[PDB]
Amino acid sequence: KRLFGGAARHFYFEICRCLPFIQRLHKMEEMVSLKELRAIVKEKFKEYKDVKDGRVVDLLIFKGREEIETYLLMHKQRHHVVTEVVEPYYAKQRAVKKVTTNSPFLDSFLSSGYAAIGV
Amino acid sequence: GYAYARKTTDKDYIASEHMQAFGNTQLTDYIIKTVPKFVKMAVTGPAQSSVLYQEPTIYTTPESLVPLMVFLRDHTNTQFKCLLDVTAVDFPERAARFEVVYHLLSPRWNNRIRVKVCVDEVTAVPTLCKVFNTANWFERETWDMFGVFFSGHPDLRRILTDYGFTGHPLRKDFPMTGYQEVRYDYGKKRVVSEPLELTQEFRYFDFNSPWETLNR
Amino acid sequence: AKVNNFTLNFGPQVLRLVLEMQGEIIMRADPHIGLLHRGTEKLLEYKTYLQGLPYFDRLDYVSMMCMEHSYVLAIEQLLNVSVPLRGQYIRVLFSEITRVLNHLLAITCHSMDVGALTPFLWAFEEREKLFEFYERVSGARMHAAYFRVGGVSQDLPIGLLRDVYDWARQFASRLDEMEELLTGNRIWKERTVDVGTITAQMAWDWGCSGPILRASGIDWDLRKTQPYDAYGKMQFNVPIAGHGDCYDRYLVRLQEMRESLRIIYQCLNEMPDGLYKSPDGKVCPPSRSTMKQSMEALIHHFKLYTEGFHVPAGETYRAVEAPKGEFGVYLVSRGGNRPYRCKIRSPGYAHLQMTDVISRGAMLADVVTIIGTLDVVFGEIDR
Amino acid sequence: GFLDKDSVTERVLHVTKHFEKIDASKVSPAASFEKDLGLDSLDVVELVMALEEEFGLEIPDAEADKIASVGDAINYICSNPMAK
Amino acid sequence: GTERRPGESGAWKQIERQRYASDWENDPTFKRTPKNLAEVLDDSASMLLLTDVWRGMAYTLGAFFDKKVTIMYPFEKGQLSPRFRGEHALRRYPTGEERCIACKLCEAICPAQAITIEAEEREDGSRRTTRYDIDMTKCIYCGFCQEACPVDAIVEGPNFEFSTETREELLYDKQKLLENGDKWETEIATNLRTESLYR
Amino acid sequence: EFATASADYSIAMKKAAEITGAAESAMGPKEGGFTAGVPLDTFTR
Amino acid sequence: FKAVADVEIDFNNREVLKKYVGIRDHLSKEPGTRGKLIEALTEVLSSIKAAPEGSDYRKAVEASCIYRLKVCKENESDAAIEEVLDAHLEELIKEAKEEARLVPLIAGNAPWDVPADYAVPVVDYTDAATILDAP
Amino acid sequence: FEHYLPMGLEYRKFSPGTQPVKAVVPHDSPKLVYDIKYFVRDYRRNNKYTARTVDAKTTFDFDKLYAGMPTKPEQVKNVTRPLIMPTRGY
Ligand SMILES: CCCCCCCCCCCC(=O)SCCNC(=O)CCNC(=O)[C@H](O)C(C)(C)COP(=O)(O)O
Ligand code: SF4
Ligand code: SF4
Repeated sequence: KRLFGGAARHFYFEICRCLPFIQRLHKMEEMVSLKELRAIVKEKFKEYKDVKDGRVVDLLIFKGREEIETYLLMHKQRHHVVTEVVEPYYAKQRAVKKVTTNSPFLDSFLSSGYAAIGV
Repeated sequence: GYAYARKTTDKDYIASEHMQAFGNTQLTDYIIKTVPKFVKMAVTGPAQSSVLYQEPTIYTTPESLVPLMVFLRDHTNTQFKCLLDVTAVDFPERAARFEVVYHLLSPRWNNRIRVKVCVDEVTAVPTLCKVFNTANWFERETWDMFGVFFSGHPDLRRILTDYGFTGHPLRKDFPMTGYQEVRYDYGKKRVVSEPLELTQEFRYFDFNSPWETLNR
Repeated sequence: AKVNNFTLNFGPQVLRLVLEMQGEIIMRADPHIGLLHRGTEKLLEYKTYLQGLPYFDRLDYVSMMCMEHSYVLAIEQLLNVSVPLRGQYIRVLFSEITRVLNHLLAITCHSMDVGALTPFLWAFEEREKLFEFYERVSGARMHAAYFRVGGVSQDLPIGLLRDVYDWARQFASRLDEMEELLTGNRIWKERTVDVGTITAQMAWDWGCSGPILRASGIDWDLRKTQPYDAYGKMQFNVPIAGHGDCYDRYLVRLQEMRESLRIIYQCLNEMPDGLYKSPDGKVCPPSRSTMKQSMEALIHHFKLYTEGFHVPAGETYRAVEAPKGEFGVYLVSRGGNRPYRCKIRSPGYAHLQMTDVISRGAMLADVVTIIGTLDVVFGEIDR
Repeated sequence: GFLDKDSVTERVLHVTKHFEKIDASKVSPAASFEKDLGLDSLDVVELVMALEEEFGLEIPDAEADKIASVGDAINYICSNPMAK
Repeated sequence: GTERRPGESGAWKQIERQRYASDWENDPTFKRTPKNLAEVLDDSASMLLLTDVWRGMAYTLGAFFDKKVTIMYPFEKGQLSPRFRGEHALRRYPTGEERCIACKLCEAICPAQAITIEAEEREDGSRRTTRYDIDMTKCIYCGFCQEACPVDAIVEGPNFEFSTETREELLYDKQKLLENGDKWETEIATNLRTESLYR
Repeated sequence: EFATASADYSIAMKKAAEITGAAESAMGPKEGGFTAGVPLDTFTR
Repeated sequence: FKAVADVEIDFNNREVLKKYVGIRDHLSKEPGTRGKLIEALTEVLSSIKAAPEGSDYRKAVEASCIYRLKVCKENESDAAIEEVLDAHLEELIKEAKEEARLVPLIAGNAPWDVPADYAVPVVDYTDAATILDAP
Repeated sequence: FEHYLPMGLEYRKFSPGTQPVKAVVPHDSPKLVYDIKYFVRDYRRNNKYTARTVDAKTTFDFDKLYAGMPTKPEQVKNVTRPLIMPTRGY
């Protein structure tokens, strides 16, 4: 009924249960809310919505687990969450329909001769 | 638990003639004949123990790695009690690009052996934690460096790389210098990871002769 | 009652430990490593075989030439290269000098961690003498890069054996005055006796080697069971104890220093005259006078210092009785002038994995004794 | 019946209103999450987490997996003896 | 001595074992029970009144009245050899022409990639470098460049005292390396007159 | 007769590439980059 | 070997040697004898009957046990069996018990169940000194 | 009791740059000065790997293997430890 045992929604539920402790421990109470954090983590899951292999799904869930305990054990601080999780999301939803009529090509043209590498 | 101190005199000998002859000559055929379904390929080559001998290499499937290792530990003629390491080698040209390699030492008869399993990136290898207690950290390192998943491990987590490190560095398609680098920011008052920039890029010297015959 | 474990973080300042206690008694120890992981196994794939040799000095940097030995032997086996007699004797002599340096540092750092400060200061002057012996033959006090494929890099300078004999003539007196402070002392015994016991079955199940293995009643020395270079000619004893104690490992390490002195004395009297490098010019570089006078030598000098020799395709694992245990290199060759894969097996990596089962039932002041008696260096642990 | 069937309904509508992928006027007191509102499983989990945040409860994985409708959520909150 | 006692056991399982069972009497490394009065007095003079602390104290008091091994740097120095690998330097012929001929062998052998070389032909037709950099903060001081050089142009000299206050002072270019060679030439030649018998 | 580089370790490399079960490993498109863990913009090149 | 204890230990008494190296404390406090070795080897000979008669594994285990029992029969003292089989008898009894323990796991896995046309390629190594040095 | 710290000229009497006797280091064997042919000593490129015939219907006789083993303390034969690794005469 749900593809590959519904493991994506089970892992999403586990992370959503883990989330308020992350917000308290990393002191992100006045930076982001739990609703937008849940939406962001949901947006991390949709990027692999077209995986056709269950073993890739299991590996992705294992790797996402290891990411969530390295956030739980304070091995990455709040600035890591800022620079890796929520500002890429806000950049992907903030630049949409900008105040200028320049195409993405012309912004890339005026920036440099080559495409940007990384974030 | 073997090789207890028994002789109180100085020993000027290594092994006995019959057991050394059996180990250095007949062990490949013996392992193939006794447990044929476990063995898919064998190589007898230049001998981990010494420069003067030959020693076998056994290829097996992941479905029978644990029974073969239990047999090689507990059989009376092959008492391989010590597991020295677990590692992997990447062969990107193959359909299954990884070879997981197990080295063993027999203190009872001064022997060594090598055991190989071929898997790709998404096929799990059974853990040998219950057979050998050192298999834990070596499987953790192999998962860290190559991304080989060991099923049934108690706590498979990375052991060597950085805390947020995604990516398996010992693969052939991973760059030598990586993707990110680290510096201190005075404004954020934190040590921050940034995309890689090099003051002097790495110079790759291609030395290989177009007459050389040994390249395989 | 339902007593939860109290946990503790033990040192960022390069071992990190996460302990659990049930009062004053430890229930769990989890080492967190990788603070010295510099990725040397990846970097060796981008070097030629001569280029990657000084990486091995920086793995166990208390015992350098022994780390070089196994890499050189692994290359020599696949190349089918024979080492001449004088080079084998030089390699055995400097391997035993290296073992003496390592055991001096290990015992005195252990006794300083326990609390005795004077034996450290007494043993480091002897360490300075052996560093002068390293420098007189290689020009470096620590990272010598002395052992090469097919032999050693340079010959022994005239006057070295005279001074090695003069040091070896008084080293037993130094070891004697070292033991007067520690061996028959009740505080050292009460710190070391019956602490962190290892039986033989646990030693083989946990991949142990070296002086740990000999203190649990196992007669296993790689210099006597699978000998390499001229170690089969050497006459020495294997020290054996039977408790698996910190105290027994300390006694075994002192006796191993005595036996290394015996091998050093034997090498000083049987040093032969002859070649110290293999005469295969397609592997070993020529002499500097020969390179400046013959065309074939200059061609071989040019090619061996740029492309390097090509190792034939194959694989091997070669091990050496390093002063911390079995140090091994797994070399995988595809046929090029660069290693395809070079796995490094370190004994301290396997010895540190045991801290969860060795520290159970001990107290906080015995963790540092266990770490000191395992003889760990994090360069070889974190490659 | 531990709580009324009107105030819980408007509170459900109030927390359903602030969803960016939902329509603020299509939401009905008796609808479906799948056919009507067009939500997959993760959106359903997010909505149930919002309902849990508003009513101060804890809904397990199986119970939240059984909830597939606005009426189902209202009936589960009403049947819960620990509601606020 | 290396003997053991019931009571001097550092742990608890062995302490519990020695006081409830006599299995320690079978072990040959244990000290036996005293059998008469004089042996009891010897054991008590071992445990009480110390006498094992006193032997170490006598040794350290003998060391207090002994000779010392400290040198007074920088008025006194240590001992080194002509093979010592110190600060890199570039050399000349006795005429004053550079020995280096831009073969790029030392740049190829360098495992640290600490050497950067560019060259063209000089106005008299000679083959000479226009850039010869050594990153001393990348160098590993192996001496492989000294081995690879066929004209003895690059050496590691006998200087070890060259610590600076800025890191830009440790990125040597060609001119500074020639200045180092012009400073250290006589010592380098004296060292190489002995080390050419071996190399 | 058959002799195509039949005197070196490459014989033991050609087989071990055709071991059954491991000679038929296959993944879908772009799937190995998802599990590689390197940044995803690298595969736009 | 060299004993690190500064006391003088006989080591001709075999029980003292077994005490000193930790066999009594760490492996077996009960002394192993010739009869216990015979009993353990007959336990292996009984346990191996779960394997098929035509299997090479059964032939290998049976031949090893028969040789061990012949050594036990032709030697009365336990020092002679120590000198022949190159171990302590506690080690040999542990070996036989481990071999008997191994049999049900191998029998459950059934390695003998290969097809009739089963094939295993083997690659062997020949040194250069075979053809270069003197015959 | 041998004393640490020897006095003047009792240790390192000559510095290594002032060796009292000139050194003559051999760098080649006298057998190879005028006989320089290489293919008779090319050990690197003369090793072989051979694919064995497929190890299927071989006859492992365990009777012969256990018939060559001793049964008495005397008649036990031991392989002596090798004194040196091969030097090939150099
Ligand atoms: C502090 C922040 C740290 C966060 C780190 C954790 C991030 C983990 C993210 C990685 C985990 C995954 O993507 S797991 C991989 C998820 N993709 C798959 O499983 C392939 C099948 N597609 C699906 O399952 C889709 O969700 C769908 C088609 C909508 C099914 O519809 P429903 O949903 O109705 O069931
Ligand atoms: S001494 Fe070593 S690191 Fe320094 S320039 Fe020469 S080769 Fe490079
Ligand atoms: S210093 Fe020597 S090796 Fe380096 S480029 Fe100049 S001549 Fe060549």
